[PDB]
Amino acid sequence: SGFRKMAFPSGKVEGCMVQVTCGTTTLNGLWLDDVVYCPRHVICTSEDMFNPNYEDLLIRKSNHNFLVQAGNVQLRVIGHSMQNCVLKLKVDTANPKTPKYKFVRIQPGQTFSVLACYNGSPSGVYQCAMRPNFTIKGSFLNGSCGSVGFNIDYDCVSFCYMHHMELPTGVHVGTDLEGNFYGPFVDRQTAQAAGTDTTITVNVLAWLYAAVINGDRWFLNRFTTTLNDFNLVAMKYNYEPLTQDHVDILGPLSAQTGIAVLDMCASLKELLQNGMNGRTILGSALLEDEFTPFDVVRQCSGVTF
Amino acid sequence: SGFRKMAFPSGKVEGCMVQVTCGTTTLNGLWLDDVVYCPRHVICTSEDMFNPNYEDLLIRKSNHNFLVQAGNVQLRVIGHSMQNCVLKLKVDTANPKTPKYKFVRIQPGQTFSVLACYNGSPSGVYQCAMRPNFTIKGSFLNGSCGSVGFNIDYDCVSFCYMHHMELPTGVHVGTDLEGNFYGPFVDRQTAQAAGTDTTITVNVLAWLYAAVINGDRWFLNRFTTTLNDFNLVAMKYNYEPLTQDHVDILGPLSAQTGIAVLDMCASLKELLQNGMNGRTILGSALLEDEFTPFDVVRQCSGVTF
Ligand SMILES: *C(=N)[C@H](C[C@@H]1CCNC1=O)NC(=O)[C@@H]1[C@@H]2[C@H](CN1C(=O)[C@@H](NC(=O)C(F)(F)F)C(C)(C)C)C2(C)C
Ligand SMILES: *C(=N)[C@H](C[C@@H]1CCNC1=O)NC(=O)[C@@H]1[C@@H]2[C@H](CN1C(=O)[C@@H](NC(=O)C(F)(F)F)C(C)(C)C)C2(C)C
Repeated sequence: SGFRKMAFPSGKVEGCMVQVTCGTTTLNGLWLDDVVYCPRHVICTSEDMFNPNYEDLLIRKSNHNFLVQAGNVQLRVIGHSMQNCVLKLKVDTANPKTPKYKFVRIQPGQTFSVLACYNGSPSGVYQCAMRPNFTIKGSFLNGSCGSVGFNIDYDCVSFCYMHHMELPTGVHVGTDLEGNFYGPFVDRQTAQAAGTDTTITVNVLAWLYAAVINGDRWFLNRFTTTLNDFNLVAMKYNYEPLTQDHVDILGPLSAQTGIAVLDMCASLKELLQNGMNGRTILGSALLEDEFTPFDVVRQCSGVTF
Repeated sequence: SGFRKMAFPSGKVEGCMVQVTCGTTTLNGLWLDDVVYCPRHVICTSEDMFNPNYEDLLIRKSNHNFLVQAGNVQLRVIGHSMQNCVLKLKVDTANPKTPKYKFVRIQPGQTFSVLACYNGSPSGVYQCAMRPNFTIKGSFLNGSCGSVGFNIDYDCVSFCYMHHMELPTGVHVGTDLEGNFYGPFVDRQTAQAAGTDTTITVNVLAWLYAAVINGDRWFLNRFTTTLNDFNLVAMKYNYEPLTQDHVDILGPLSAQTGIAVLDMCASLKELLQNGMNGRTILGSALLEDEFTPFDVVRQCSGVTF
């Protein structure tokens, strides 16, 4: 028992982090087989970053302009290219610690772990959600770019995020590992704002099931609701609509606890309309929306990697 | 910017986890150089655990009764002994992934990361505090015993916790790596309860400094207070007394932000007496007490390992 925000073990990703320096700009890179992936703005000077022409900046660079360090070892760059907002540096050494991996593009509402790095070295690991407005609520400082987000499935690391920028509101934006941004953002230092965020309803419901599994049951009420009537209420409180697909992914938790999904929706509806009256759920006074249904099942059943 | 509950990168500890099986009981072990450390109740059957005589149970065991698996490799046990509540199994192979390490005993209020494991394999990592009542608010299931807690300082892993039991209230208790329990607990399945917990005042203050650093400043008031007058108020709200030692460890944050420690205490005192009026600090509606001053400085300055 107990329920914690839990990150994936980071070791498989730690063995892939390197430092990439171009000129005086140093950022983090991801070394998989004989390729280093990193954010393209490693080739920018401070003055270049307001309206960079990355293609032009890259034309002026040769392989040897990129200093790649893996621990105390310099990796020799033997090729380079740009794919959207990522640079790919081919090196003459394959990473012996490369895990089984794939590159995925995740959807809003899905969670992942971030290994925050500086100078190619890990600082810490935490769990995040891709928000419905395509931001993440991270913790990143200057030099963190190239830090990656990932999930693990048994032995396979699915990389889904590479960090690029911070928005004025303290939230973070980045790309998939093919260098395509999540959301309507561009890697230049110009005025950019995220759209209004919304609460990830299916994840709140998952967390209420986690609460039931841990014996925190006070919020269960005696009612049911229709999916339509629930969604009318959720809409007013800036909750995402609950779809049948969401209902289906809640199926395992619903079967395990014997609480129908639409019955949990009735209990959530009451929490939204009436509040919590100074009570907590799993120790929180606010409803939590950064656990997916899969996260809850994994944590409550002890799934390992 | 941004502030998250952050765990240490777990890879150094992942490379030390193994599975230990004795009879039909399987738990996790920590393999450092040529020694595996694990909880002694691996030698218990289900019936033994209500009033085990561990010395007697261990007399009947030979080296070969302990099956140690590191991945797909069986490690040959060549010696065994018991030190308080930990077994030490000498193996004929040194762990090639052993990090630089030490065993420490931490104090209440200090934080650490937990790598939760089952069958010798990692499930996830999260950050915890040793509570003032010597419990931790973890997430652990049957089979998690032998999972460890740790801090990292540059290249050195300080192991401070090994998991043994869950109390009826959903909280967790365990030992240091010399097998001595934190708190007045014993490893037998009998009625045991933790004392009343208390809020870790110096950590709340650290987190309010984190909030200021991130621009969440609304709670700063115009007043100061004496240490004595603060502690009278804290006492009523079940906050630990703030000592001069605590004031001193808050020094770096105080110097960085230019807010005197006793001035932050005046602001905390107002929050305790008046509440938060539906406002949040760093997104939380409750005051957070599981960041130490060192955690805040590390996260806000980008310290790496
Ligand atoms: C790379 N390490 C940093 C990481 C940022 C810095 C503070 N926290 C982070 O996560 N990335 C940048 O500095 C990028 C980089 C130039 C400007 N920039 C920004 O993050 C800026 N943001 C924006 O311009 C905005 F709002 F549009 F997103 C900054 C104002 C410095 C936070 C490039 C090329 C975009
Ligand atoms: C080892 N893997 C488990 C971990 C527990 C099980 C559920 N969550 C956990 O963290 N350890 C145990 O099962 C230990 C083990 C026998 C009994 N036990 C307990 O944790 C029990 N608790 C207590 O007896 C209490 F309250 F005294 F702490 C249990 C009731 C099963 C949770 C031994 C030898 C103590």
